[PDB]
Amino acid sequence: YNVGKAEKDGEIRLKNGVAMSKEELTREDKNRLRRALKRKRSKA
Amino acid sequence: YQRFEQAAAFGVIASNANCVWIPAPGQLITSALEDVNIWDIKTGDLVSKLSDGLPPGASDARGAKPAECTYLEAHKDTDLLAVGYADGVIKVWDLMSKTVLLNFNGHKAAITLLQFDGTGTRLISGSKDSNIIVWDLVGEVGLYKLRSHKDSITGFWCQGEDWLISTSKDGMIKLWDLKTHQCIETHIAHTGECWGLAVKDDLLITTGTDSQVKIWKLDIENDKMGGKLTEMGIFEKQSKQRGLKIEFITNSSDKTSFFYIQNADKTIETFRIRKEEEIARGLKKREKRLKEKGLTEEEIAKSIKESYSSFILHPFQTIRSLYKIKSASWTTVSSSKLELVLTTSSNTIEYYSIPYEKRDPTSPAPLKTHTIELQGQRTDVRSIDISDDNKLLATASNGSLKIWNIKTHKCIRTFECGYALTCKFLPGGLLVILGTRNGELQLFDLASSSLLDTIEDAHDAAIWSLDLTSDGKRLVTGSADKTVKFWDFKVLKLHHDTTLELTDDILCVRVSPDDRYLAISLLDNTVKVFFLDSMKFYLSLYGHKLPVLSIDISFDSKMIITSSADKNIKIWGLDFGDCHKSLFAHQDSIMNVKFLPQSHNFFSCSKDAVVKYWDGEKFECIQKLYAHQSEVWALAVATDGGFVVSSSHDHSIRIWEETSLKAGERLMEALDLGIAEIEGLEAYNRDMKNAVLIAVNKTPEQYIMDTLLRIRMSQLEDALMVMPFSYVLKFLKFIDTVMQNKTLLHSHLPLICKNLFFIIKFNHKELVSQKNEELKLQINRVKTELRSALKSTEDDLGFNVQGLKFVKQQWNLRHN
Amino acid sequence: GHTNAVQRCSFINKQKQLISCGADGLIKIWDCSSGECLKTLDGHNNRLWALSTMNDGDMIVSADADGVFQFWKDCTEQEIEEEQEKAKLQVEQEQSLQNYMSKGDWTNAFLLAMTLDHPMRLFNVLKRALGESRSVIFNEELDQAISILNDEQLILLMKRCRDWNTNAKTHTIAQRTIRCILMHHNIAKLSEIPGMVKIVDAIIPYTQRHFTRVDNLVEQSYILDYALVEMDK
Repeated sequence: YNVGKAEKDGEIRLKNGVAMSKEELTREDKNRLRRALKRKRSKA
Repeated sequence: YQRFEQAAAFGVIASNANCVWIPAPGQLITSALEDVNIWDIKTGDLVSKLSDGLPPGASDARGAKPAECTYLEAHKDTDLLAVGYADGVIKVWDLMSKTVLLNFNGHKAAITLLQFDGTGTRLISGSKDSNIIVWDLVGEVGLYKLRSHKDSITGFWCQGEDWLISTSKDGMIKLWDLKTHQCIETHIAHTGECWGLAVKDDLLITTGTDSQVKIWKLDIENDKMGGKLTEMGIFEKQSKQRGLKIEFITNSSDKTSFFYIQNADKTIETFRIRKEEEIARGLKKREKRLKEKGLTEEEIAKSIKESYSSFILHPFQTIRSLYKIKSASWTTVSSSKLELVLTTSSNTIEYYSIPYEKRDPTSPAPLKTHTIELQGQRTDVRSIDISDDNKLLATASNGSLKIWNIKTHKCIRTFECGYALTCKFLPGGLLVILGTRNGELQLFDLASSSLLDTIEDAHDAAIWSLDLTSDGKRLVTGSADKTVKFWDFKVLKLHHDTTLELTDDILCVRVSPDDRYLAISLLDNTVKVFFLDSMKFYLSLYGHKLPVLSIDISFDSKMIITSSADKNIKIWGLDFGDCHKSLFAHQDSIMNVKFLPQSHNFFSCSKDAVVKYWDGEKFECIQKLYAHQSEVWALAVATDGGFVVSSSHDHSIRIWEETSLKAGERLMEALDLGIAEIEGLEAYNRDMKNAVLIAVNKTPEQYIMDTLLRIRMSQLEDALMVMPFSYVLKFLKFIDTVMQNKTLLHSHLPLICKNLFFIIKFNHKELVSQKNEELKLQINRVKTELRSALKSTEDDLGFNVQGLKFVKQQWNLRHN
Repeated sequence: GHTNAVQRCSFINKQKQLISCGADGLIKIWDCSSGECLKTLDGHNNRLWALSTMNDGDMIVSADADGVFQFWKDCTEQEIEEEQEKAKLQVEQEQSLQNYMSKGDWTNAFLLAMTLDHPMRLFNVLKRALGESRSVIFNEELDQAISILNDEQLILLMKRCRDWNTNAKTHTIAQRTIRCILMHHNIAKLSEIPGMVKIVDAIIPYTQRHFTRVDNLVEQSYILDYALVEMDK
């Protein structure tokens, strides 16, 4: 078994093993996560 | 070149902000775009005007439009005024000294609400960025930020230091604990936005988007984890539009309470809080009526709950104004009458008095006692002009023509007219002629202060343009009926002379200063030049993507400028009609372009609120003038060229006048600070029987622990080798103190194991040689708690792997 | 948008909408202003010749050629209220959850985090609840809270415990929660829960890895014992 994508559409699950529901995240946490994803897709 | 600077600004009575009333009907403080006006209601004259400084057009002046005032709050006792701007800046103003005392910058958007505390030492601000910040006036710092709301802060209530209730555009009502800086309660006030909030003792009223208005009781000391705010009942106001502001006022003599719900429409609805004895009297009566009707007691109880709101509240009276209302405020409460002051979106101040006796008012409608209207115009100015003497400025707007003194800035005369589109003085400065949208031509006399003549059938459509020859005897009028008509002035009345019928609608007509050319702009993106003497077609100018909106001809009749809705200024030569240059001047449609007299330099104004100064020979922009908040509709240049007057959509007439450590070393420093404190406390405690740590607010063990965590693991092993042996004994003492804190031990148990074993391994030889008995006890101790913590984790791991294995066995047995 | 001939068409909601029936048996509610199919009602298996509306379409009756009536009742107002009440409840739970964590009421905050499905908050509740116990598994109250969990909550909780276990920095919280579940539930019942076994498939290999580690750390800890005997000499 290996940690993959979040099964629910409202949650972010990282390969680190930490799950993050979008509801609980602050606006500041969501912004940096979005920018982090933007960096990941850019190099991809 | 010379610089143009804003000499004066006038024509605004109340901008898009609230109004603050101060007792002496007393004075009123209203916003005028970037400046604040103080009016005297009785006289209707401007008392003082607050301007920070830095007039637009100066070199030191900023390069963007100034921030407009959005909210005004004045602490009556301390004689301070707080002003919030559209950029999120709060400026505390000394009303007596008329100067800025403090400047706060903590909001990223426009300020929606300001509120002094009762004592006047702390200021609370809410902004469109959804943050509430509490400022310390004495300390000139932001104490803390309240960041739960997800939209603009519409309203909030804080009458005590302990608690704060806040409303936002996301539809939530939130109770704050000012001592913990946290939100305790959250309820959905309305299905959409929530716009109003007023609190009186336990009673609390909020308004949503629709006509529904909710009632809540505020039991602050409930302390159940819920129910500090409980909804009681819903009452529907007459106005279906959103309710913006709610305000309570109490009559000291009779203890009666009144409030209004300022609507987005032209209505203010006032209400009355029934006294308890009235509620008890009514409750008994309505019970009798329902009981007589044969209803059951349970039904009667439910009905009372359904009609609960009606018991406390009584619709008192509704104020109707001719214009949409921007803000309102209670002025005076008395047994005889109740008074309100409001500002409209159409640039005026209105004062209303409500005489009443007992439950109901005496008069069917409120009494409009005072109004401030003379120094402004209700609708935006569509055209302006300057008299040949450069003393009178005529500003034509929809429904009124007003005339000003450029020196005193005071309107001299007002004339009622139609939807005026173009105005121009006749020579001598004693007459004005208007072109209305209805096709009417109106002529006015200043000395008579009345209209001389009206031509109802001057044109079949809007008279978009109108111009005069240099002699002043001939008038050229262009209209949307696709005709140019020439008129003569004979002793004064206007006589039709000729008609020139063109192929499309006419937007601008200009006559050359030498009276030789006549330039006409058409809706087909072309400008046609005629010979005025013979009316023979001469040239046609092509090159504009969109229709030409303004035309002007140089003083020597060589160049002609055309500005269009395609954002381009094109300079042409009248000799052959060739385009000398096309300038991408503005970011929106360019409405007016004028030559400076006796020079080829010209001005340009556009819908993007910018007035630009250009060089007609070098084709370069000399100066950008950022003063208007919205579209600039009209522009005018003095005959001398000394000043330029511009009027905008914001009701303002502005006059421009010509003037490091590495890993291991950080650990060594951390050990010195932490263990110096630990040893100091140990020595202090034995006898009884720092700045860095206090700033970070961490116990010495945690301060060292955090330093260990930050060290990257690839650097960690090499960082520990650099440490001397003297710091190793310090390290062992730190591990010993950590062992007492079981919470800290297990949180970072693997890390302490890796570090502790590496230290012992690297310098085992020196450790054993030391004959310190105290060190022996530490290692004996550090061993025991280290084993127990490790074994506890291993015991859980060993237990689970066997249990989970057993679960597999039973599922396999039952399913195979 | 109709797959077959349209047999009936009537206006509902005054000018706003239009409802139509077709031989395909499908009743489509359209928006007159935008001309888009807002909803499709499929309760018939044959052509619809008759369609009657009452109270501006608040009640609609359609008769199949087979002889089946469908008495449609408008329920937009009813559905929005259910959403509003659901939304109102969710806002209360969020605020109550935050208050419990700040107060440190981990036993109550645990229940809310499970219902709201907030993993980070659930991890913090369990992590810091464990920290206090350091100073049976978690607490007498919180163990009871875990015990009363139903099958759906257990599967969700074990999924989190599975993911936390993979990371060596967070496995400790996972092991104790699993230990609490095994110690406060019928093991027979846990097996029957569908999908529980596949979740338990993933936990065991990582648990063995964590067990091989830590055990080595116990071996390394005996360097201290060798230090003490040398000092005794």
